[PDB]
Amino acid sequence: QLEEVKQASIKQIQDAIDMEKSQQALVQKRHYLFDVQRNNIAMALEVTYRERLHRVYR
Amino acid sequence: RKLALKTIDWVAFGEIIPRNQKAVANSLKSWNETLTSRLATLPEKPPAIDWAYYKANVAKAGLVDDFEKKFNALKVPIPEDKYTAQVDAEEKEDVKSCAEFLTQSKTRIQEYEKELEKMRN
Amino acid sequence: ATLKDITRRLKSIKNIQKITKSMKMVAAAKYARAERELKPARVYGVGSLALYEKADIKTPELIIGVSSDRGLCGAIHSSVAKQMKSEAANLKEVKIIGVGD
Amino acid sequence: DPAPATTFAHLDATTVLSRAIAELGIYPAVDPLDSTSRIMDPNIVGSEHYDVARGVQKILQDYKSLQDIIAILGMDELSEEDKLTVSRARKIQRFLSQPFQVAEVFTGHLGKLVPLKETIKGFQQILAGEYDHLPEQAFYMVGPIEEAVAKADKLA
Amino acid sequence: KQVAGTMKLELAQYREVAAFAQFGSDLDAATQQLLSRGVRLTELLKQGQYSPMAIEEQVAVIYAGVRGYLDKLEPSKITKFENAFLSHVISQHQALLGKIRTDGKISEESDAKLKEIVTNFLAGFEA
Amino acid sequence: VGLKAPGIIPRISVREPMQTGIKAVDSLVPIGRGQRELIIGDRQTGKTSIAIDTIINQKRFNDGTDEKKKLYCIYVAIGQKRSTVAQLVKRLTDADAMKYTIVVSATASDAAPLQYLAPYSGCSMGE
Repeated sequence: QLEEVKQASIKQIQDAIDMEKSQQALVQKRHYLFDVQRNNIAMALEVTYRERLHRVYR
Repeated sequence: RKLALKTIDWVAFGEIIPRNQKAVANSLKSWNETLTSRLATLPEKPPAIDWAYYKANVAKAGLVDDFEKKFNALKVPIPEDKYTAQVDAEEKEDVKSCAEFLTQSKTRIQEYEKELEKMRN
Repeated sequence: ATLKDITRRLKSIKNIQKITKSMKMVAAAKYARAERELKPARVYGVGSLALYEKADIKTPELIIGVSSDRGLCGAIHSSVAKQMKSEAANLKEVKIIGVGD
Repeated sequence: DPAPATTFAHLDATTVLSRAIAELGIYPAVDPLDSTSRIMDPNIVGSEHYDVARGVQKILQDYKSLQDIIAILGMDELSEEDKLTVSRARKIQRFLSQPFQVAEVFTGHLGKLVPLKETIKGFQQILAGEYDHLPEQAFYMVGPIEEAVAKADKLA
Repeated sequence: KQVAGTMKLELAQYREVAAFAQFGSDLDAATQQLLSRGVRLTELLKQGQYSPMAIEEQVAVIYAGVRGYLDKLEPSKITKFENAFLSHVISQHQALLGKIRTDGKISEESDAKLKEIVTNFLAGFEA
Repeated sequence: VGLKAPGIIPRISVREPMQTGIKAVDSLVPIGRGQRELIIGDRQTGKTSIAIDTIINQKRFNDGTDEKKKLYCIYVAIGQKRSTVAQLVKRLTDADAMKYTIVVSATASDAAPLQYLAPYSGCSMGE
């Protein structure tokens, strides 16, 4: 009798945890990524204009 | 200058790489840091020449003054986008991420929790 | 003092330097080998213990040093020496065999 | 004796031409750890030299460190990486052997010259291990690192 | 003083165990640590030629090391870390740095802020 | 140039700090001002460098307001050839620390009394 009652209380929170954890991660991470992507581009644009003004002035 | 944090990002980035780009992101992280530190350093703009000293005291001023006019008239563009519908394939990837996983998973979890009731026993 | 004294010094040290090295590499060669050659042995001897392992036998009644025949190119002997006189306290019958001189 | 001591100031790049190297039959017979410059410093010239060299000098010396080890043990025991590095070090070494135009009488060769970038590049290649599947002794007496490579090929 | 007292000392000892301990010796954990750490500290004072600095950075990075934030890291990468760290804090925590300069004296909060900055930075330094 | 070193009473001890941007230095041989500190060292070990970064460091201070700490630097260069100096000076130029700097230069060549004199000179100027 006693085995199955514990077995299942284990399995159920296990599958609850992983599914809610998998959801929770993606939102903020991809929010994460979204921004790095706009960064990665943006960077170089600033650099490059700024650099142009030095380069010609020399 | 050019970049920013959005969400939580340079740390929160690197660890987490959607399989459909997963491998790329590991390499991309380190590239980004290179750009980051570089840009922050550069000068942003030089001085802009003291003409008064040079025009008066470089007395080939026919040459100097003509070159002056060409320089003062000289107009300048900006660099070029190439890679920023990634920015927009973002909102698409953001659907995939929430609703495409959000929804199906929320219905799954629905079942796991309802089954939790009986297995208290 | 003087350079004399110094060289007198130097002389030997240099000699030493060499000597030590002669003795060193030679030793190392022997050693190298000794180790090398030790592989089947390692197993084998490890083997030796096979069941002494799986049950040691007790003697309320065989101390036996094993060292080489020379030392002081280390305090090698001194270790066993230690460990054997230390032994000898503990023991029964103390009749000892010294492999190694 | 003060004079050279002073001289050191007056020395700025230093040449000890070296018997060892010579002994290795290597003409060039120079020792690297002496072919130095007080201005040879990384911040003060550059680490491209200094580090590519440090890697090299490392490698050779490190190899020297192994050379004593190997001197006892043979090659076998080492890590393969070491074996590689030895070979490389050695290629590099060999790559330093450079024929002489001015001593076809000695060399029986024309000499060579090596354009620095190409030289270095060369070492990047060996360093990169790129040629370490090639005759090491093809690095012997050549000009461009390419010619060492070339020299390897005709063989294998 | 707050970082240095310890450090100078640590280096002394470190040096001492550089000097007696392990190089082909013993392997007592204490001393081995001192060495690891020490070794770290060594790099940390190791300064490029053409590299003068602001004091606060210095106390900062030093602090980091003092407080053992890098034993868990291998020596070369400290350097990397530092640069990066430095530019980071310069950027954001110029605030904090500013302050640290201002009071001339690291403060517990700051320590935490710093700590965090570093730990996290460090965390970033790895991941 | 021959002005005496003033007395005790015409002097006062240090409480001043001075910085070099060299972590190690400011920390470990933390130096104030007045202080005689022997730099002893060898063939461009940065031997010379060391002074340079220090000077450079003071730039911020010379860019700062630590006037009370404003460090006028005098590098009396004895025996360093014109070239050596050339490099050095140039570096300083670039750093334009030179604005707060005398470089008294008695190069390698010099008539010895000049070389001799030069420090006393530098000294006077600094006094």
